Amino acid sequence: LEADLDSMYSDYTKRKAESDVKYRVKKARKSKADLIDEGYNRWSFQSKEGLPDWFLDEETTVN
Amino acid sequence: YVKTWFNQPGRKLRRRQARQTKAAKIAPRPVEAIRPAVKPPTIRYNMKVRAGRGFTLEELKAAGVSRRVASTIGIPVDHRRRNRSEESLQRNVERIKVYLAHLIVFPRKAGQPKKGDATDVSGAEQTDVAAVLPITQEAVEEAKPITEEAKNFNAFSTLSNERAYARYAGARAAFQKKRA
Amino acid sequence: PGLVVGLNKGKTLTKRQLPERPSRRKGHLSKRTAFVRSIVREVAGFAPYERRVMELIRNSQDKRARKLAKKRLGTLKRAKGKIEELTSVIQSSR
Amino acid sequence: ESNRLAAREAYKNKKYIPLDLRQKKTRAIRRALTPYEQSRKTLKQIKKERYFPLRKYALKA
Amino acid sequence: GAYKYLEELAKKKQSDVNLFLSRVRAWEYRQMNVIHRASRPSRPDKARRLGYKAKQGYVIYRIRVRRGRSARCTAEERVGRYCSNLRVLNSYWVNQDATYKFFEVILVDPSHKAIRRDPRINWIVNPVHKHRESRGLTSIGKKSRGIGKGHRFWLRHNTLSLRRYR
Amino acid sequence: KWPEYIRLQRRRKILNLRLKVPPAIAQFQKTLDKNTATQVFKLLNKYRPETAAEKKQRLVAEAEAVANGKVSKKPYNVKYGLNHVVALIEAKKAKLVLIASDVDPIELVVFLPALCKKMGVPYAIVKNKARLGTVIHQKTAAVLAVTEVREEDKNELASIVSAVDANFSAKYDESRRKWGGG
RNA sequence: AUUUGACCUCAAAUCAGGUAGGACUACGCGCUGAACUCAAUAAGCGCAGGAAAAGAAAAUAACCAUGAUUCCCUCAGUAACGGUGAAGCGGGAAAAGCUCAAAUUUGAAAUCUGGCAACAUUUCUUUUGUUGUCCGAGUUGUAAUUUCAA
RNA sequence: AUUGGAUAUGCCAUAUAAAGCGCUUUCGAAGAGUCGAGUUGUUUGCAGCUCUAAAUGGGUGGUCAUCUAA
Repeated sequence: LEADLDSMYSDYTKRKAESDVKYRVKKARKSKADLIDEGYNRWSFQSKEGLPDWFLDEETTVN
Repeated sequence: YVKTWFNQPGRKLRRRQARQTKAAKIAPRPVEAIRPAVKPPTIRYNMKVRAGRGFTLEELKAAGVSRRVASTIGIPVDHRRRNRSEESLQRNVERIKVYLAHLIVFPRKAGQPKKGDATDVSGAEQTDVAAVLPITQEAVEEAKPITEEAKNFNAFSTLSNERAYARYAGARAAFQKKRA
Repeated sequence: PGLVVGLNKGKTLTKRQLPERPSRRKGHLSKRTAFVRSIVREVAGFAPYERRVMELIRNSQDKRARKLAKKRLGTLKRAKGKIEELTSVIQSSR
Repeated sequence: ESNRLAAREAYKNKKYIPLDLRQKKTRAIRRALTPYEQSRKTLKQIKKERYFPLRKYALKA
Repeated sequence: GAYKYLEELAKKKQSDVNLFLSRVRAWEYRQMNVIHRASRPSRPDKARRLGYKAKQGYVIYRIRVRRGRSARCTAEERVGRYCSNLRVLNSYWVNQDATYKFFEVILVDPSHKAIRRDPRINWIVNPVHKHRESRGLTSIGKKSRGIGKGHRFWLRHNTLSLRRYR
Repeated sequence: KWPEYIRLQRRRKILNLRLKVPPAIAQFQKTLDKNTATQVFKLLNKYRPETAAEKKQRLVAEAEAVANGKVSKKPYNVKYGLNHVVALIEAKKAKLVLIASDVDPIELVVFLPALCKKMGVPYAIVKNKARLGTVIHQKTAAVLAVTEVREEDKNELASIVSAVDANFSAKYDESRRKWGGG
């Protein structure tokens, strides 16, 4: 099943490369230690290690 | 945009008919409920007495009538107001007591005067509350004999002192706390 | 003194002790809700900025810790309210 | 008329009847709440109206 | 009662458990439709304290709206227009991401007998409550138009009242 | 291509087994073993609540007895319902707790393993809410609790509690502090 | 192997029963909004009713304290802002209070829509219900008790 | 010909119950991307966005007084 999903997503990207291009969406002391301090938020823990491409694509383009 | 008042006599007549219709509908009981005696909340009007919205739970309990049946017999209840002085307490208490003394309750189901009712109820008549309970004003002091210690007492000399004490209250308030 | 001016200005009457109003109570900590707050605390953990405060406090840089806590929350009273709570958690963890 | 009375006899005492036989006062009245379900009250309110109903009183002048 | 635990957990939105669940759920609603039926509410404690009962007549719809006017008010208006036979009772935030905020809207079927015979919700069947979400009579609607009690919260000026005797 | 509903059906599963799962959720997909689960349900089959027909038969029987000539035994059954079970844990009246492993909103059961451990109540995570539903004559039961049984069943009730201890607490006892998934 | 039965999700039906649209718009509630303070106006868009909205204080006050909302006189053309422009108090018109979530009925889902059969009742053969039986909803919480005035 | 509410009168109901009041030797659950802060926009109020609470706590007014939001 997992291989089938990977193949389906790869085919989806292949067709989208030509047929569904049409994206174009517009139609008319404080230091590095502190930088680490605000570097931890609700999005910093959303670890993306080893995530599948069919999820990473929408996660990057949306989240 | 202009607001004209050509319906002022018409509004006055309509209100009178509405009062008349209200009286006809609920004739057994007075058309106005009992209201407590209440003092306005400002230095300009604290010398007067007017009609408050309703009585409080403490006044209701002191009078001996429960907050549940009080609405039924026609005693409005205010859950926000509180009594900060007994003078207002027994004042509103005696208003309720005279109300209850002059009050007659028709027995329900017309079978017997179960506990709190009236045996003879043929003397029913619609009368306004103001006649039985005429709200009064603050008692105007009558003539009193000359007081000797008051005579020696100057007057505004004191108001000057407690004023100066009030204005510089923080001044000595600092003085004690900083030296202690 | 029954006087119009002064620190006890106004009329003098017999003062009555008011009965307790239940809406004055809100903000009290019931034992049952305190227990439930303990359970969710141990089952949920702490927010990312809390973890940074743990690191800051365990490093004993309290000035920066309170400064960033105030920056995160917005008010000094909330920042202090946090600090005492997470230090209180600190000795419990220790 | 004879057909419609015949149809009303056929559908007498039934939950659903043809829309022609049903009443037509207004669309709003048809969609409104019926008096039975406007008079529906919780048991809490039933107890309140059982024990503390609007009493019948009067004042002696 | 477990709703106390559900409520106290909902307070901590930066917790590891809440963050993982929110991301997975928000991802799931993404390939779900913009507006879709939710057979059971995702926050039963929030739904119950907002007025939702698990009886025939109450409807839960999930809506996603992009960020960047009040999103909660817009969500209510869109769901109300999409389900035209339903009265919008209330709504509540469930999830968010970088660009999409997710809301669940509680609706009531005024035509259902389980609603028409319930005295605790019968008020919504009256015609005065048609499209409350559009007239601004919901919780977020009232808050958005500034209806409140206090000094903090027009026609009396633009008119010059001329009495009979003057 | 498969419909979008079944695509999302498979995609949700793969992600749930793919992402880094916090321990509070990771403790759920580790459940009770087979034979213990069968013995659990064998015991609960005896103490399933009476059906609606049985309740009605009892009610009419006692009603006619009172009407004609005239109080029953102590009921023995499993306790269901999330709030009722949580109350029993609070009052320590429950002896065994069973939690379905696949509750749709997981926050409804995420706090239970911590709560039973705080009260020292033997708890276990069993497979599927449907099986609990058939036990209590329902479609769905998010949690079951055994608080009282008959005297002859006390002996094997202690035995299964020991068995679930061995296979759920003596075994594992680390997934609640292990970063699951991934 | 694989057959059998559950639960979850999602479909399809000229399935059974319902509901939404459109029109009027003087008054009512919102969104939006110019130009010559103009004006939160006109225009545009959405949505109701016989009234609408608001409404039982996360309210005023600094008093011997007031006590839901709405409207009128007054405050007052005052405070305030840079010509705009209140509100508290006071006097009246009218008055009415309440309902949920948050706690176990656990010796018993006591709750509810629908199907079927009778019994009825009607502004009415056109309306609205009652009981019995079945299925379903529902323990991811329907009933009763509680809403801080407690 | 309708009704609206009461009065007199008849018949059913089922109270083995429910409710009000004084005491506590008791506990008293109370609404979260919500309050709040920074920033931009509209005429304090509202909205967008960064961030994000507490449980005698929170809001409002000058330690006190008054309210108990989401």
